[PDB]
Amino acid sequence: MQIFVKTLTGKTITLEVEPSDTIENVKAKIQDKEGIPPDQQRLIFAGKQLEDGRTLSDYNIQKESTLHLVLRLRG
Amino acid sequence: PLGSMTTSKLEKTGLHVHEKIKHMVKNYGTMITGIPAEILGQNEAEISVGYVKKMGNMKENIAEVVRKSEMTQPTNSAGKASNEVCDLLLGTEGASEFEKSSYQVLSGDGSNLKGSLPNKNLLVRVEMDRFNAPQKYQKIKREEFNPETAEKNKIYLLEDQLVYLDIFGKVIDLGQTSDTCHRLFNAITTPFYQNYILYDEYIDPEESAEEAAMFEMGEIVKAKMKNIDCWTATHSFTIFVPESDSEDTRTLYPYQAYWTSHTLQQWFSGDKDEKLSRLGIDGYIEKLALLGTTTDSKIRSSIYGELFSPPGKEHVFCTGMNEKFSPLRVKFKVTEVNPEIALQNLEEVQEFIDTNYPGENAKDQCELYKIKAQEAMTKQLEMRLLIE
Amino acid sequence: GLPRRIIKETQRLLAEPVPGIKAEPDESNARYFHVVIAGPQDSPFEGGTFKLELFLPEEYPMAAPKVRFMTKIYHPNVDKLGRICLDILKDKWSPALQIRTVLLSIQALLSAPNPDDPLANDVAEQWKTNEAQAIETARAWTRLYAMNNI
Repeated sequence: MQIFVKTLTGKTITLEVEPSDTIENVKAKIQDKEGIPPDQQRLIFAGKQLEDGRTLSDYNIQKESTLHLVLRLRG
Repeated sequence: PLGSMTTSKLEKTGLHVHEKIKHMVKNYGTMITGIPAEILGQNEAEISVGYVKKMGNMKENIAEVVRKSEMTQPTNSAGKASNEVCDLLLGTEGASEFEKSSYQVLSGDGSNLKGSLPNKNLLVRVEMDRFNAPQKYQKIKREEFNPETAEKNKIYLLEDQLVYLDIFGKVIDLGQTSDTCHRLFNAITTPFYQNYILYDEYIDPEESAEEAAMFEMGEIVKAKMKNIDCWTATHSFTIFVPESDSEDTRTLYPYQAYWTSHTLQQWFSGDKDEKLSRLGIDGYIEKLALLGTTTDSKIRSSIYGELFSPPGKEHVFCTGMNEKFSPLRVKFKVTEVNPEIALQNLEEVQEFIDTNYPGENAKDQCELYKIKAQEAMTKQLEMRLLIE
Repeated sequence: GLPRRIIKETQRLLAEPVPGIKAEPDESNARYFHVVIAGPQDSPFEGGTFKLELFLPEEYPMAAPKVRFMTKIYHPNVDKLGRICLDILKDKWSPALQIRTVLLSIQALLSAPNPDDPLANDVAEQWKTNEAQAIETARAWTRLYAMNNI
């Protein structure tokens, strides 16, 4: 399924994923497209912080869902 | 009056490029990325609308959230900071081509990087990996084992096989005969040890058959995992290596941000780029190379802190919870920087800043930028929150 | 009943306590620790004694201990439930870390509070924009809640 990842700057990238992929796998796919290490990322879905070990299905993420990529965090 | 009577060196040095990007980052922060302030404000309202109070005076509730937002403060993603450096120094087209080239693993003494620095203006991009090996195991029966839904990056001990389920869910055999695994399987019987860690220093093999098996399994996995690709990217930065006249006079300047620690702006404000430049080309590369060959956590933490801590925190950056226990891998790639286009790129960003956010000093131009972002965020939130 | 690591960690915490930290296991639950951290010198919490509870989850030591402040404290890294914003950066928890390591980091956080998101944490906004007044507030709370409380 295709999902979207949006940044504070409005930049949107499209990912091809499976509901069984972990958040860790999604961050690796963001690295492949933007060159940003997974440890330098935070992903948010509908106000919820996404944790590394859980799956997209765990957060009910589906086709054409939009995740928010946070690139500034203090704490 | 001296303006028309004097000329200046028309040749652009790499040092001019370094000082201008440093000056602009120090003074303008995110504005050097070229994104309109109203764009940041509109997108910030999207992620922060859930923080606004729902009752009372909504204009006041919105202003509290608008005042507390940090939307115009710079990224502290090390990867995002490297992207912006590439975009300014190479142009967006050049950075897109640079992003496709290959990373090269730094050799044990750093020689391959040393041998990849010809005497022209160069940009080096670095991606550091950490070894994300498994730390836990579980005894499981083959009937009840399903790699599609089992926890990943974990060791699974079956009665006739020992496997590693990697980060993508692929099953990898760990070379153990069914005789060995049947022994290890039936020796581990204690309830809290059916699902435990692999490298518990308090397990004494002489104490029992169960601890002897757990210890044997730990020795097996550590040896097998040395041959498996568990590298995951952790840090990113760039190094500007300007052209010099003499090999003895060559210096480098690392640029970086760091997750939850500091921005490129603060890196420059603390002059850590100049501090590290004092190590010289080979001295810096040697510390970088030792980061990947040492197996002592204290040495790894000391070098990591020296190279990557914010200015002043070198001795406390990798202590306690931040001690560097994972092995590290340094990867690099190199490309040339044309000072003429890079300086031109920076001058065009300066024009955008001066045309759209004018002011008498940099502090007032940044304040105007933030105000415009705040005004756009206010309007977005005022519409969104009519929906009770 | 318990893995040897938990037993030996407990023994060493009792016989070799961390300076300025008292950590004792619960008599009825050996996975539960009652902790007191003294406010560091030259911090706004100087002179205070802060109670915390620490729990070793089933998955310990592959999972981190769970810790909460039980004493009220005005600090940009502690929320209203007493949870603490620490966490090793650019890496995860590993069994190479132990209880003593967590307790040391909380004490270090009291000396060197890190920034936090001003949103959903008004203490972080005060520490960023009015540090002298935020420190003044932390001192008052230390006198009110963290003195003569043990």
